[PDB]
Amino acid sequence: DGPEKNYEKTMAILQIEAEKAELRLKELEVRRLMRARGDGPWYQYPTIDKALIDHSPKTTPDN
Amino acid sequence: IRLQEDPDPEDENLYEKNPDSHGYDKDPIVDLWNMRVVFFFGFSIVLVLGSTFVAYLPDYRMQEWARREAERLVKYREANGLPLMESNCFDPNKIQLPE
Amino acid sequence: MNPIIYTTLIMTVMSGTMLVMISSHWLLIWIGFEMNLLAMIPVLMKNFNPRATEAATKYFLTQATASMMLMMAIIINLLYSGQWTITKMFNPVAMTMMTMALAMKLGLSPFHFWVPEVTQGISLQAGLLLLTWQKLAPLSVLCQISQSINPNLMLTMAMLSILIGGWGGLNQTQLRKIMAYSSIAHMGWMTAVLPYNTTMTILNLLIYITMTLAMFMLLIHSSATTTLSLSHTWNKMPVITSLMMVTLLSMGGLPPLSGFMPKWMIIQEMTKNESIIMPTLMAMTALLNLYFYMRLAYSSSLTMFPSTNNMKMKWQFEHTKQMKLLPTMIVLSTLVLPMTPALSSLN
Amino acid sequence: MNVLQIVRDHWVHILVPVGFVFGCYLDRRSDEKLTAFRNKSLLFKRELRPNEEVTWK
Amino acid sequence: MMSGRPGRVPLQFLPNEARSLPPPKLTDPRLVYMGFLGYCSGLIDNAIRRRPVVSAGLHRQLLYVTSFVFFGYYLLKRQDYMYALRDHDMFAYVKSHPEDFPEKDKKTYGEILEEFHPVR
Amino acid sequence: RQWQPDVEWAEQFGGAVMYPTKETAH
Amino acid sequence: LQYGPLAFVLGERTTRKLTETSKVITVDGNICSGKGRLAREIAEKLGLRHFPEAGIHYADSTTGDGKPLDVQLSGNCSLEKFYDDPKSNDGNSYRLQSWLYASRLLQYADALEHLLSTGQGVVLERSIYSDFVFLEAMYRQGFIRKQCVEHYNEVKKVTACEYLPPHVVVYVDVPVPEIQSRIQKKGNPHEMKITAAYLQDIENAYKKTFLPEMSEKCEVLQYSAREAEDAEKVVEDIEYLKCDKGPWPDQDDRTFHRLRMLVQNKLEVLNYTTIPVYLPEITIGAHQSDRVFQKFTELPGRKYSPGYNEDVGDKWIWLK
Amino acid sequence: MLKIIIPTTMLLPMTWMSKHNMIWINATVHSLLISLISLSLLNQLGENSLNFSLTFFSDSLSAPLLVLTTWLLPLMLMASQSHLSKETTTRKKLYITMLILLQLFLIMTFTATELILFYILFEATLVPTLIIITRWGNQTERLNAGLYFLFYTLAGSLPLLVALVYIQNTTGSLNFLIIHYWSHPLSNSWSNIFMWLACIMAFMVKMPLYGLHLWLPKAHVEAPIAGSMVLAAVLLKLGGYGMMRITTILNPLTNYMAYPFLMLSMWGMIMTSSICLRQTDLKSLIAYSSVSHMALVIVAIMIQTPWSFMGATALMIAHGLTSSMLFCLANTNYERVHSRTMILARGLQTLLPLMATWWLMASLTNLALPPSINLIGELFIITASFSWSNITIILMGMNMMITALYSLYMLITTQRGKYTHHINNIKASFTRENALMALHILPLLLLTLNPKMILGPLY
Amino acid sequence: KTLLHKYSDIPEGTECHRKAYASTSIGGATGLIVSAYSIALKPPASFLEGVARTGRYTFTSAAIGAIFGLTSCISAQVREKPDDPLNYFIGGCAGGLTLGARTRSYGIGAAACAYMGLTAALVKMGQLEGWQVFAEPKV
Ligand SMILES: CCCCCCCCCCCCCCCCCC(=O)OC[C@H](COP(=O)(O)OCCN)OC(=O)CCCCCCCCCCCCCCCCC
Ligand SMILES: CCCCCCCCCCCCCCCCCC(=O)OC[C@H](COP(=O)(O)OCCN)OC(=O)CCCCCCCCCCCCCCCCC
Ligand SMILES: CCCCCCCCCCCCCCCCCC(=O)O[C@@H](COC(=O)CCCCCCCCCCCCCCC)COP(=O)(O)OC[C@H](O)CO
Ligand SMILES: Nc1nc2c(ncn2[C@@H]2O[C@H](COP(=O)(O)OP(=O)(O)OP(=O)(O)O)[C@@H](O)[C@H]2O)c(=O)[nH]1
Repeated sequence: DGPEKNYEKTMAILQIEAEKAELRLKELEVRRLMRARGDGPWYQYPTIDKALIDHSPKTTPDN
Repeated sequence: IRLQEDPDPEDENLYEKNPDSHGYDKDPIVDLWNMRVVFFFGFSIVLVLGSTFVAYLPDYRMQEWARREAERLVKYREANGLPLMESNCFDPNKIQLPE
Repeated sequence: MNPIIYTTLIMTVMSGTMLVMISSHWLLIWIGFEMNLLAMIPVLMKNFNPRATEAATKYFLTQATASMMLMMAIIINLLYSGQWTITKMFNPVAMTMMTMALAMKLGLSPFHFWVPEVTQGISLQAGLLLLTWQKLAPLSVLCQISQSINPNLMLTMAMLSILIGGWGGLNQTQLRKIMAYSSIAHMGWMTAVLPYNTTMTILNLLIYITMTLAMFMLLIHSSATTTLSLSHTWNKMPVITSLMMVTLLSMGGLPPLSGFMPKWMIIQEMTKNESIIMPTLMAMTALLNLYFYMRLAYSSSLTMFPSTNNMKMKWQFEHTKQMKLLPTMIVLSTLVLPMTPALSSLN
Repeated sequence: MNVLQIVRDHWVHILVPVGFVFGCYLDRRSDEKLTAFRNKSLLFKRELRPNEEVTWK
Repeated sequence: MMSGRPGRVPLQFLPNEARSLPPPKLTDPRLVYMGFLGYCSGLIDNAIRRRPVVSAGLHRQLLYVTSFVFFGYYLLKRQDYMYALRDHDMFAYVKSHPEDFPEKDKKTYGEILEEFHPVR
Repeated sequence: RQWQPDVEWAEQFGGAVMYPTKETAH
Repeated sequence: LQYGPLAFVLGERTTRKLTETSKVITVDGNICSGKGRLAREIAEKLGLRHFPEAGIHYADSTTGDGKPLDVQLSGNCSLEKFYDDPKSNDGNSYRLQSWLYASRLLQYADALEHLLSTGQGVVLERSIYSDFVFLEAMYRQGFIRKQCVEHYNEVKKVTACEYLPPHVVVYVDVPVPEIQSRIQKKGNPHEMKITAAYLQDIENAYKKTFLPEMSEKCEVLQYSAREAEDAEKVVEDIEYLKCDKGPWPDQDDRTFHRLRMLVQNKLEVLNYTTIPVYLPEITIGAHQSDRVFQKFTELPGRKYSPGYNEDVGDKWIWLK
Repeated sequence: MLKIIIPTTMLLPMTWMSKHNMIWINATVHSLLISLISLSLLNQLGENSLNFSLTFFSDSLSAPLLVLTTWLLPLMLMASQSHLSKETTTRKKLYITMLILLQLFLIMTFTATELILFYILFEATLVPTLIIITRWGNQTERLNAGLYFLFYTLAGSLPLLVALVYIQNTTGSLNFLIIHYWSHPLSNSWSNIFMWLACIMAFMVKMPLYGLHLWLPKAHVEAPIAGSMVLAAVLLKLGGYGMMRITTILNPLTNYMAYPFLMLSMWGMIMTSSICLRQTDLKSLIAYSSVSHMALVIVAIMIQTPWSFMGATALMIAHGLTSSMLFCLANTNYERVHSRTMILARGLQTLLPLMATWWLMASLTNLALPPSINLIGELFIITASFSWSNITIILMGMNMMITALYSLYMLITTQRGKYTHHINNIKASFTRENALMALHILPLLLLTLNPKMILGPLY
Repeated sequence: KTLLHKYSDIPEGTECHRKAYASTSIGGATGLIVSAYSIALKPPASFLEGVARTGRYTFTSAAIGAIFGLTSCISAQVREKPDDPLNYFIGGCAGGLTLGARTRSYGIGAAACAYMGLTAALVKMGQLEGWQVFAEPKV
């Protein structure tokens, strides 16, 4: 076929690879960033829910 | 006798059975056909037309297009009198070299 | 042992491991470990040979010691925090204490000394259960508490696991001892990545599991426990020895076979974590596993060892086992590399 | 002419050819996803023909 | 890591909101490879049992392809979900944290001083 | 024919350990 | 179905079927002592399953048609050849004995399998516990090398340990000259040339080792030639025991289920017979073994698993 | 792209489901057909590589090797159907399966667009070759030879794995186009040297240079005929392909770090060619000759000069085709004499007149006699090396001097001279062997007319 | 790692006596650890040779630790090149020679010079560049 097919198709190949390449670099940075700070959706290590607290009055006033 | 084994078999001569043996296998008729396959799809199909294919392949590496641009470029270049081909490639006028 | 009794004993063993993986309370975690131990001993004692009694006794002593050691890790964490929940614990000594406690159950460090010997004493089927299912429970705790682990402490355990586990494999004749040594080597590979990202610790778990079944119940199919005995199997069923060799290289980690997928992914993670010296040594020691791996392949199918005239009977008869799930076990354990990006499902 | 048997011993001769026929198909299918900059690079971008709509298939 | 994100209901193989993604198309190259795996188990299944491999129990290997394909299909949707989820909340974070992602300056190669090493 | 292992090769892989010593001799 | 664990769970026991007519009585004696004859009346007079003496092609008899396969394809040994040159260099003597031990070991399982699945006793000639007497005798005149002995009983303890010893064994006592009279009448030229020592060497290995050592795990009753032909008297004697000695009269359905697991698995019963210890008489090199196995495979019926050979006429292979 | 891959893998069921005796025929039919299709791939554009998809692409370097591998595929089948005739059909089918599975991996590797994808089947080629060397090898030391070949490359390949993933986590994608366009000057920090060492030693092992070459003599000698050619005619070139792709991100570190490898290579070729001068085994002599020619390529690639690259590919194809022919030569007389000692069967020309001719032109091609492509490859490297430094011609030319002696040494010892009296089994050469020989030599002279086809991307 | 900190705190090629003391302490501690293991896994049938065994192992390890301590420090002192990895390389081979002397075998000593003579360069390479063997969880 014409060189145009190879030229345009290779440009699409480059565009896909460039977008993928920059995303992986963003992946490493974000994963490092939100692992440390933690104000992000993943890496949220489990805690204990406040629902499992008995708020009813106890047998002793000081509680 | 160490182990119950077999003696080393004697190398059969393909020629002594069928003097027209072609060394491709034992059975004659397929041997003759094996001749036809290897030479046909070997020398004939691949070597002959394959050579013509690669010999008559279209412009590879733009070897002749680069030439055709050369003479029109050089004829233009000495027509004006300016140097035949500049020592610089990326025009320095738009280059913004630091300091 | 009565099959109904045998079924129940296995039924509790899997539930005990199941109980460990589903318990949010440290006390229950111990409950699953101990009742798993409580029913593991009789399975090893099913054959009831003096070697099995020695094997079972050794296994109980080390596992009981680790479980009792595991309590102070719970109790000390209780003492300093008053939390039975299984999360990031709040004491370096408690963290350090359980790390040895769980490691002895897995057998990575010198703790590993029980792993080969117990497998040798007991039957092939029992060894299959011990080397595959009995590794889910100790790993499950480490996955949950991975955030609290001291990186230096656990990585050192992983290196010596693959170092000794790989190194002693060169000097083993009885196929059971090779499998245990390979298991120790694979133990370190997953635990090395465990502090960094738990996802491929699981990925290494299922993959390493898939070979270990494919290996053992091929060996059970062969009914062979010695390299020479395995060598004779080419005469009876050469096809089995052929599939024997495919898994042997897959277990070695040669591409494009399945076993390369774990190691490759493990190297990638620590390289992301800037640890680049650490993966390199483990890759270099990976060839140590491949050597005795290759030796069995040389003895099994690649060459053709001499046989015995009494093998002629085995030709006449046929195998009665049903080798359940065997056809899909090897295929899932030899060519799954192209489906690698499916590891995100574990996440 | 033995046709019931000649196909049995010579049906293997068709797999590789249709493989090449199949091979062009994925070759001419995958490129469609790679369209993207079709007639978009300024080196080759040019006015469309009155009837043709796709410069390079 | 997708271990404790808000909303993860446990033991849910395919959460409902994952249905908002393009489902894998029935002849997906990954999927047909999963089907190839089911077949490949079939041939060797007759091999261990010493049966005429390819022409041996057409029902046995037929089930294998069907079983692998179906389990392969859901495994693909879950796989597509995790990657989509990983990219989704990724983008939501980078908008939420503009300061940690500065836009690097736009300079062409004309002004960039990249030293040149001759090969001699 | 191609070389195939014999009792020499078999006994090489046979025994307690392929890498024996005085300690492992017994 | 078989005795698979589902069958035992659903209720298939073993103690239900077995009755008073469930014994492993063996008819044993000297060479050409008429034991094969004496085994028959015991079989017919007791309604008790008979098993003829296990030959070289006994394993062939069990499988397929049961036609004796080729010696090259099954046995690599000929008893008549052993007569001609007992100390032949090819190791025919030990190859004969080792193959014979395997065939009777298979015969022992077939006897146990039938009895444990039907409750009917089994009578067989020269149980595997008495097979050593030939090897000991064959070792007396050096018909086999010294290294054959430890291999033989190595297979014995790794196999015969599990197989328990019979209920009651009957012995046909025959003096050496009497055999030295009979084998003349048989006429087959290969069985003229057994030395009196060999008939003697089997004789004392019987008296001083076979009968007394295993007499404590089952009752032993001797019969001479006159007492041998008295089928009425001997059968009455066999019924007149309570079978005290022996590991038979104490186990429960647990062991029988486990025993039928091993015995039913025809690969497992003699899995240890192909022991990996190498000796010249029994070891066959790779080239010979590979060629013979290929010769075995190309035979009809054995190309695939039973019920999977289209050549013999196994229809519906694409559905089975 | 897929027009070559699917027909190759689709060939596998054909061999497995073909008739009992037609396996050699039908495999040979389409293996030649695949080469014809691959020959169509040999066309290349001006400067942009012929790109197919994210998964596969080809340039002026991959295509000549691609057509070489597919062209090779019939030749092992031709050269193997003599020592495997007396084998069971399944083992023959299993053997044929190994080559085409191997040949599939080579096609995938050369066409790979991502370094990791290049890497995965870079190691995958060993699994079939290890089987071929060990199982069907006809010797005793093949077991140790297989171990040596396997462990040497693995010991070099695994550090590459850690290196490659490091590039991935530092510079994003490792696609060959993106890595070439976004190349950055590698620093001289003491870590970058070990970065450089890991990215290079992997290809160094399976491109035998002095010291790291002891696997080749045992592998080549002990392997069967088909295993010997594939491991010597394409496999050694896998290292060569790796460098041209991977030194894109190794400059200017390659300028300084090249010295220890250059010194080991230039001196190594003189030493290795000297070994050829006094070799007792014909196959070993051919094997060591492969070390010398490959060591010449090592200098060529490591110089990083346009002329050096062009001659590197030229020698790359020429040496592989020639070494394959010579291994056929050694194989063709081996079973007649059933030994590998060179002096055992002397004066073969008197008994076999055509083999004298075939062995003659095989020697001239290995001689780098002009205008054979070997000469174009070697002569191009000489000029590139000479521009790099004037002294190297002393080493460079002396190799050609030593190459003349040992190449003709096999000719005089075997072909010429007095026939040995005791042997009487030497039959007239089968037309298959003669045809296979012309199958090798004829395309070599055909390539003489069009060197531009095999010059490479630098052209 | 306070005992290890002693070696790092002292500047390279300075206060050689302190560096030797710091280095030999590392060797002595390492020799003590391996000797205790060897006593454990391998039973020292009689106690008198048991202390003899740990005496040998500690003496060797301390000797390698000490000799590496001087050779590394004095070479940096003599050549005034502290950053140079070769300073450890000769020191690494120097320890190898001592091990050969303790085992009385040239081959073992020569192989010892090659192996952890190299690693001596590597560990110094890591200190200069910043290589971390037990990397903390970063991503
Ligand atoms: C990744 C790299 C490669 C990894 C794998 C490598 C494997 C081999 C490596 C070497 C192994 C050791 C050396 C050789 C050992 C041989 C083992 C053996 O048992 O060999 C003999 C045996 C005899 O064959 P037999 O069992 O009788 O079965 C014949 C077929 N019925 O042979 C057999 O039992 C083999 C039987 C094979 C049957 C193959 C059937 C193929 C069917 C293909 C169908 C294709 C359909 C295409 C459809 C296209 C359109 C959709
Ligand atoms: C920059 C700071 C540091 C500066 C100082 C330099 C480093 C510390 C000193 C050198 C340490 C490494 C050299 C070896 C020390 C141990 C030697 C030893 O144990 O020798 C005894 C023995 C060898 O002899 P054997 O094989 O038993 O034969 C005789 C049998 N009767 O041993 C054996 O048999 C077992 C095998 C040897 C012992 C196991 C391996 C020991 C070394 C591990 C790495 C240590 C790294 C230390 C530095 C970093 C950490 C602080
Ligand atoms: C059989 C032995 C090997 C054979 C020869 C192989 C080649 C020799 C060199 C082997 C190197 C293997 C490790 C290389 C991995 C990739 C290296 C890379 O990409 O470069 C890094 C180089 O970093 C390293 O430290 C790489 C490892 C250096 C060498 C130490 C380990 C390798 C040698 C020992 C293991 C292998 C030897 C065999 C052991 C049995 C860059 O990271 P950095 O240190 O610059 O990181 C940023 C910052 O400076 C701090 O991190
Ligand atoms: N080595 C060996 N030889 C056996 C065995 N059983 C039978 N033979 C031989 O078989 C041959 C004939 O069997 P015999 O039982 O002695 O005689 P027979 O003519 O069959 O008559 P019966 O004694 O009534 O069965 C003799 O050479 C025996 O030694 C055995 O278990 N081992």
